Amino acid sequence: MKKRLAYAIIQFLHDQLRHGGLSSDAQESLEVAIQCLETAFGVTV
Amino acid sequence: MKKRLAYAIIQFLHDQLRHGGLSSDAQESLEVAIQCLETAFGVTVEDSDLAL
Ligand SMILES: [Cl-]
Repeated sequence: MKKRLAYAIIQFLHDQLRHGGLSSDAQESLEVAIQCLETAFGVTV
Repeated sequence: MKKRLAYAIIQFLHDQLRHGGLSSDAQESLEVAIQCLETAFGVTVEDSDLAL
């Protein structure tokens, strides 16, 4: 498992929610993706 | 998010699903995360019929 790269991506995606200015529909899917990724890689932000 | 980066990210995740040594639970979560990112960022890698 490439844990550090996955963790970097998880941090980046969290930031997209807070500073990324995405659309509502993209935000809904992204929120789900982040929850799933934290389970997949065993690391949270 | 830049489309090029989104694509690279999803490709990395697909590779982790096949080679990351994740638990069964983690693999399922990863498969769903892929669906979600494809929808969120408007690019496809795995293209599952399951993606909503
Ligand atoms: Cl496959």
